[PDB]
Amino acid sequence: PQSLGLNLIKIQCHNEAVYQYHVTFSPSVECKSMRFGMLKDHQSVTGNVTAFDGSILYLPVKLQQVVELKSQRKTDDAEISIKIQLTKILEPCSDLCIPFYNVVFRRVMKLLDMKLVGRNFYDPTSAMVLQQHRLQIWPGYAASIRRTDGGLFLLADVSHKVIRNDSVLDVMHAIYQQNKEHFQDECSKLLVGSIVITRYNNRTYRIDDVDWNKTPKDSFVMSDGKEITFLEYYSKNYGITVKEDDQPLLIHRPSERLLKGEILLLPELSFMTGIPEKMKKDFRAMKDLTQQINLSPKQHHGALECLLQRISQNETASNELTRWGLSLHKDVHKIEGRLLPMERINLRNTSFVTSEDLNWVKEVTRDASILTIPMHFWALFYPKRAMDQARELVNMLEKIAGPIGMRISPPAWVELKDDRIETYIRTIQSLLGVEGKIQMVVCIIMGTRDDLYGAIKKLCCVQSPVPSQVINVRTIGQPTRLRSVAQKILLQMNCKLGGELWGVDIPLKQLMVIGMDVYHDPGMRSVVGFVASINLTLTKWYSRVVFQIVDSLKLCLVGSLKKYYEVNHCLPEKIVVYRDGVSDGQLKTVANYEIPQLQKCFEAFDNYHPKMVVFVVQKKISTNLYLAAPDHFVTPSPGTVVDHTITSCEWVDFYLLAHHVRQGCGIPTHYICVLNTANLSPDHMQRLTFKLCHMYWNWPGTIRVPAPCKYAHKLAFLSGQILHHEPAIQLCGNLFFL
RNA sequence: UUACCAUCAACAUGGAAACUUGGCUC
RNA sequence: GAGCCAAGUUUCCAUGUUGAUGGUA
Ligand SMILES: [Mn+2]
Repeated sequence: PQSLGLNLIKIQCHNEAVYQYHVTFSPSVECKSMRFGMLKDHQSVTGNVTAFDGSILYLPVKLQQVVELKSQRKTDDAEISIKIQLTKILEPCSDLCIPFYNVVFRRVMKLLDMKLVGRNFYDPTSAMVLQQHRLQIWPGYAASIRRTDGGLFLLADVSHKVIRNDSVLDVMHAIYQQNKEHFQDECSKLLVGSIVITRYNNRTYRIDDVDWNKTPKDSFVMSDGKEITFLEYYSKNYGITVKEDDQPLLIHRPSERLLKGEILLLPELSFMTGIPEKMKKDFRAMKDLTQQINLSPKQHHGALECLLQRISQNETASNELTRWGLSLHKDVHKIEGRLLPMERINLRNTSFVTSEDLNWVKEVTRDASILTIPMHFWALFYPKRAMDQARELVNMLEKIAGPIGMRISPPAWVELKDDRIETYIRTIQSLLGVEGKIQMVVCIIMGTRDDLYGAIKKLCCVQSPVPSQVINVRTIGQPTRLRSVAQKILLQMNCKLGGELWGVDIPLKQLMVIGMDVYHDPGMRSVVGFVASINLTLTKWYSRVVFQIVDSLKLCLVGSLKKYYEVNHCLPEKIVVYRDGVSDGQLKTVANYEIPQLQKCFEAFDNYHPKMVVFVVQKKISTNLYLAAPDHFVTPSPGTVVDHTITSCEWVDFYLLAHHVRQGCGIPTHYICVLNTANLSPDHMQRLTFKLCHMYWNWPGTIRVPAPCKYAHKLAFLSGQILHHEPAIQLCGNLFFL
């Protein structure tokens, strides 16, 4: 196993006797802080300890059903009436009590002089300020109380908040200091697209438009029905005095249709959130940023321990915790994971087991691949700017062709007179028109060019179906960084040409491993990519996408079963399904609706009635793991499984760290088995997941997700932004999308 | 677009609970 | 009074994607 530390962060044991009230303010105050001040002033009637969210409140004592209080606003001496209802009891301290738990612990963070930014709390006393880009990088913790199989935990990981130490108003002031002619247009271009955050209610808004005619001295109407000015609004509610009465106003017109009336924002107390573009190019600034932000497991655990010491040091936060019956542990939680054995990577004439690094970038380019096709009559499309460089590749391509036992002829020498996209398209079309037996088509470009990749995959997956390869000069012009890159280039070449690269021994007989990916960037239509194994060694993968109603994946399953029929000759046995991640709260929509809708598609086939295991694969995980080495906390070894205590209560799931981590702490991947009709054991199912983590052929090593999952992700990525079309059926038997 | 991995920044979606609004039904 | 549906607000979150900067081959 692995004696890791941390896992889900320390146990936070709680208490009972909560009561849920809905405080109505007449007139309604729109400020959380001043409403909290009124309900702390009224502690004679509402009791010593209150948990207030802004509109919904929690007390440890049962009041009466209707409570009317006469409070005074601390700004204009406005006599307002507080209307305390009595809604819920919340006796058993179930999942219903979790938002109240997060409310009291968020105030526990708040009165430690930690600012609330986004969903997290950050410490300004730990300031790391860069005056070169006038910003502060000040750290904090992303705290949230959750419930898992081990019980009630508080998850907090080290989040660093990039606060530009200059308001949005100060940003336009600085721009006006720089440019005083076209200040408005460039300020609008900078602000639109990246958000601002209002710090009086920590709320983030996208700058849809900026109104320079609108002024805070002008008056607007609330949703309640009162005509008030912005100086008056902020002064009576939030207590903010507007310094400069000539600001613009930021409008955040929301998405779809009151809801979509408008939202108006003041630049004075809204701040920028993003990394400056001047900071990105600066090598020393980014060196400081990624030396102080990618914390080691030692530094991450030390920051969490410093948070624990700060909480135990301040008497007010601890007093709040015990007066609400909460308690934080002395240190973080300690359980043990499990290290899976390394899997033997198989080639033609030999196979090798792997060491702790789980990388085979040098163990591959000594032995021949299991099936490489006789690569002949291929072409190389290059421009003259990479001329000599490109010639070198061809030479070392032969110097790699021998080691991996793959026969390569001198290709076509095709020139690209210009780097235009349609020039590439027409020269590949001319090459395919002249000779119809061209196997592979490879182009070379300058810089990250997404539209060239789009049209190359357009032509080589839709119009004229041929395997293709795209090469960039950002890396290929490096002398010492060339051999290990050309190795992976030739491996991808053999992969997309239909030749089977390295395999892993799959211990399950006659299975159809399926991965799907629902790609929806907004714009473009949502597309489900679908990759299904059609062999016993799982080396060739059938592919198909659909365009969406998401339950109707149409003929994907029956086409996969038809090609498995045509290849394996009337012996289908098993189906293993790997779906993309969905919010918890979309697991039932996946579980009890979509799967016993696609399981009825098997009736189209002649009385099959198969087995089926459906996963939900969740990748972005804010839970961190550190190995508790006898000196300190180090990076966990690849192949680590946490199948308990940090997983969901309702379902069967596990977290797998299946990759080499050199920077910071790794992200384990969450796999939730929503269907297990084939009666897979957890050990066999996660070993199959790790086996497919080995199976990804575009990286000579293991990855965090299974190979069909990343195959479907690349395929749906293609059909979303790179194709906008179903791929041609000729290439669907190959891994053309790598 | 040779890849993989970290960490920041950001959007969209969904769940749950209160309140409000509008509809049907005892 | 009372059950259900739809939408919005406020709290809590959850997941996916995007861009960026690094590390390594
Ligand atoms: Mn995906």
